[PDB]
Amino acid sequence: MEGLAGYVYKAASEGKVLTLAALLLNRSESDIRYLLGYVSQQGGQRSTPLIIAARNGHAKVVRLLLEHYRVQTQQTGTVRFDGYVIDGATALWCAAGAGHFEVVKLLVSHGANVNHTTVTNSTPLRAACFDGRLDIVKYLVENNANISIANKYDNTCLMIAAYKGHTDVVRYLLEQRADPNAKAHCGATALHFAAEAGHIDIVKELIKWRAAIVVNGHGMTPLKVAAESCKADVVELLLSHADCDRRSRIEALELLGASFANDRENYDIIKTYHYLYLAMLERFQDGDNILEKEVLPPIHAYGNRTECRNPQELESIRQDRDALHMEGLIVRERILGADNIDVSHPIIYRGAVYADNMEFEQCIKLWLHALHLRQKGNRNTHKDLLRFAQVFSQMIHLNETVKAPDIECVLRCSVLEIEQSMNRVKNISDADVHNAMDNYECNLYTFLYLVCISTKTQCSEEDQCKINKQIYNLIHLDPRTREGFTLLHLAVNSNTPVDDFHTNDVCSFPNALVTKLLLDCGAEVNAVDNEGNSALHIIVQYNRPISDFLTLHSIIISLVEAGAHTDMTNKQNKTPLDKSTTGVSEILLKTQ
Amino acid sequence: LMIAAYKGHTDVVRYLLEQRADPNAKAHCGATALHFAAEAGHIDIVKELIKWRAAIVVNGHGMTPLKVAAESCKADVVELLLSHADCDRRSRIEALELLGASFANDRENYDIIKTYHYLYLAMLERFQDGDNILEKEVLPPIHAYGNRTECRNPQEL
Amino acid sequence: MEGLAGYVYKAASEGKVLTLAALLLNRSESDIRYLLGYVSQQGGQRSTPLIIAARNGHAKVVRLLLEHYRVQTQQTGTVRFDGYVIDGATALWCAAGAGHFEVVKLLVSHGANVNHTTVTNSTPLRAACFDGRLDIVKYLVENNANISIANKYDNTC
Amino acid sequence: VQKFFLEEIQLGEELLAQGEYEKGVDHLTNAIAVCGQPQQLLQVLQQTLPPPVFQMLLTK
Amino acid sequence: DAEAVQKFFLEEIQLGEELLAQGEYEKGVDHLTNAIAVCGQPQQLLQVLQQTLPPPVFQMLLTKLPT
Amino acid sequence: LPDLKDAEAVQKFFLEEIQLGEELLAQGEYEKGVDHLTNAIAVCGQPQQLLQVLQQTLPPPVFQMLLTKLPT
Repeated sequence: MEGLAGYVYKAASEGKVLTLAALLLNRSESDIRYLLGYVSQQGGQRSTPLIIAARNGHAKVVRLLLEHYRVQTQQTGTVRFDGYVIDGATALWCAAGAGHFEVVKLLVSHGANVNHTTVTNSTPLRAACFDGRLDIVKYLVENNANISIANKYDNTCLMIAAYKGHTDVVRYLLEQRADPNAKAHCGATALHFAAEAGHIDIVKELIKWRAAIVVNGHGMTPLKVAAESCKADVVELLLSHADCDRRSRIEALELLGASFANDRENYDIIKTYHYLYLAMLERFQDGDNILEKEVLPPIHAYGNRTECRNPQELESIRQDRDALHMEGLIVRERILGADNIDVSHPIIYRGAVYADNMEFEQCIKLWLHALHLRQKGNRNTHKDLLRFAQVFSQMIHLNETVKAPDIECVLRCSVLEIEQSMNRVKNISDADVHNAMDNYECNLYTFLYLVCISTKTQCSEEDQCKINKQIYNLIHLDPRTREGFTLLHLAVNSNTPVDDFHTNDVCSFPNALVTKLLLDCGAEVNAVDNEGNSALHIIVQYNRPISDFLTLHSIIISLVEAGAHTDMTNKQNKTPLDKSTTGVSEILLKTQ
Repeated sequence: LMIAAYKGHTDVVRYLLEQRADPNAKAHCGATALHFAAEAGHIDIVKELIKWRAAIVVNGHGMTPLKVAAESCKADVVELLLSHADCDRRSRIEALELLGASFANDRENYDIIKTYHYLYLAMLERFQDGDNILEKEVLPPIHAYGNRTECRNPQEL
Repeated sequence: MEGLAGYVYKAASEGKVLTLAALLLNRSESDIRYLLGYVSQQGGQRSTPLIIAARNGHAKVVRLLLEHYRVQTQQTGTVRFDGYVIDGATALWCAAGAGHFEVVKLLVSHGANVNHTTVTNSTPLRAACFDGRLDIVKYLVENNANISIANKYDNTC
Repeated sequence: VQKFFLEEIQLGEELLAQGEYEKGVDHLTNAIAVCGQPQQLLQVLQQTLPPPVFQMLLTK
Repeated sequence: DAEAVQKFFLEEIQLGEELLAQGEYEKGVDHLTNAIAVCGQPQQLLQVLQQTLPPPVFQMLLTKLPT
Repeated sequence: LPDLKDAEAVQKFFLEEIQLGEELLAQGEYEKGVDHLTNAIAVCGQPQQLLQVLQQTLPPPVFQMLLTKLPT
């Protein structure tokens, strides 16, 4: 029964209570039992029609369904909503997961699982805490739900409530005998999450409970995780608790100001200079047994000057925001290390401003440190490498030449990132294997974008020899796509997507220049795809022989010189001339 | 119809062909609703009328839309006209001749290497068949253009 | 300096953009912010170029003031000119009381203060209720400012 | 028709569920008996409305 | 003065609309409060005032109309 | 054009040239508004920074119409 199940679902999804009465009654009980039990394709999920009605809070509709035939309240089904796609829990959890108190107060008296788990062991208390709906949160603890339901990431519902600015939901769990000391899988507490967004009122409740205050699993004290944020009220609040030692309380304001100008959503140098100067005034306030910054030389990538020392020294560099942004970023470079993600974030923002301010020379130099920092952190740079080639394409339009050592350093680290990205597919098995399949593949595209713009731009001979090494590195890696393509086949195919930025103007796939650079380093010209077509077969399948024949004429002679088999066949036994569909390429194939 | 085809308003062009308006309403100047589309490389506009049976016909001067598309150095819609209706191999070879002619002799498009490769494609296809061979008509050398006698062989080109 | 502050305040009050754009042209951020920090009393009421731009209704002026210029929502201005003229006004509060939904949603997307309390601790939510503009209240509720912020007389929105 | 009666027992009181109970309860009065289970549909329709409106639907 | 008001009424008719167009809704009505109720046809002005002004602006001028 | 004065018409006569265009922006004769605008940009002291400013002060038909007449 397909349509009848959907009509039963339609009776509860749209809230038409008369259809629900006419469906459960006026017919048999066994057939409707299968209909109201679950849905198959309705909503892209497999939940009971009462459950999807609880998602919309149809409290009156779900009340009538229980009167005729009591559906099992503990029955579960998929609910794809906020918090990623979820094989959702019971309807009481789903009503709590929908933030609808009208359905929660009915199932509890009717009989429901108070502490029912989800795929990520989510209790209905956490589901209400995820929505931050206080009256539902007040009700589950009145139903005596467990206050210590920690996630698979060791995130208790109180810590889940601490993600947002729920100053009332967080304080209510504190009233319900729950101290905020349940650390996450990364050791994160409710203190750190409230300090991420500067929730001074939430921390004050946790201050009021007087339970404990400690660092997370990253070794970051709650003032430090607020220091990398842009809200000094938390560090000010912890100053009342006297947990701010004078070394940490000064570098906090040093970090607090810098993030308040080194953010896309937070860019104000006036408080940034004020916080840095007041901290350095406090840094110089110690007088005897003075404490100072661990001095860091300027990065070959980021900037050309080291950090300031005198409190008034940073006042003179306030006029040029480039100097003070760097000065505020060195002090968080030394205290957070090269592996911190939150100190790598200002690196991308700075060059993006220079991209907006046409300082493409400073944009490329400084952005190399973000790739340098993320190499230390051993994380993906697929957004970083794409942003390099986008800005590389932008300055070609402005005709600002790149630095050949700069374009080599990004290329040298990209293949190391791709080697990590290829190993990332090896490192993961079932968590995000399709994401990892799409992770290394898009990284190869960025390298293809980076190499293509490198060929277009001027490059020194000593760097160009090292530039071809990364291409020589990847052609030895031989990355095989989902369809069996390789790096050579990626440039050969004209169906290769190009980034929406000016990289369309610098990538001309099928790109002869990239392919010519690919052929000298050992391209697999006779390699076959999933359909068995060689590099000669893919290039002849192009349907535009007139638009870019210069790319075609270069690749007809040269790829044949690499060893392309004119008599090669596909998995469907297709020859290059047989699968041509282009007279110009086939005649070129006949000549070659 | 041709006014939107004169511009890049491809949404108006693809809509108006469905409004029971023929693509063959030809102006006396010679525009067959694709001649006015053959100036800015309107690959999206021409694809609509090629689908809509554009009915290729020469202008008032006698130049084909394939030639007029080659007049604006727009190789994108040249292939559309070549792939539409009759192949007409005699014009197919000269389409490469005409398009390559301007790439070394146009201010907006000064590409010397593209002139050879288009002519080489013309020279390849002119003698590709072997028998029933066609050759360029031997116009007399013109003193303005030196004393050259065209390219009847791929070796001299 | 003060005369230039009056000039930029009148330009923001009127609604022209290039006038104060040229008035701030070739200037550092110090005097630019000072001109934008003209919180001086006009008509007996404290007002600011950002505030009077939000009070105006021109979403373009405030979209330039938040993006290309450095001004902050923490500001002092009128909240109700007829009989109240109470200070401590957020630009979002001024826009909500005036009723310009485009300026309200633009300031919300910018990140303006949604839970501000004046000396009479009045929220922009109750100003939107006072104006009766449904979409402003809907946007504010979707952005989850509050619902139970009352006046000093415990006067709910 | 019995199928139309089922449609009447399913869409006759569409205004009643939408708020306009004047034209819905009156229309569902005949539609409750027109269904194959008149007593069951009338009790369910009374249960579909409030207990204060259960008597109004039943006496309609 | 009242004959000069017949031209002075046209001044707020000219000048006062920019004050509403700029965004001074209250001040524009306040500037137009001095204007209205001196012309020979207030009703003929009223039937277009229902739609010349924005719907919130006109009803606020209705409050200022007898003032 | 005011002969590209060093410091007199860079800010004084410059303001009215947009103001003539800004009125003609409010009038609706944008082609006349562009004319008064495009003389101001030519006589502006630092007009390259105003490319981002002037690309959104306009109705969308004038976004490219002023840009085409910007070198003029």
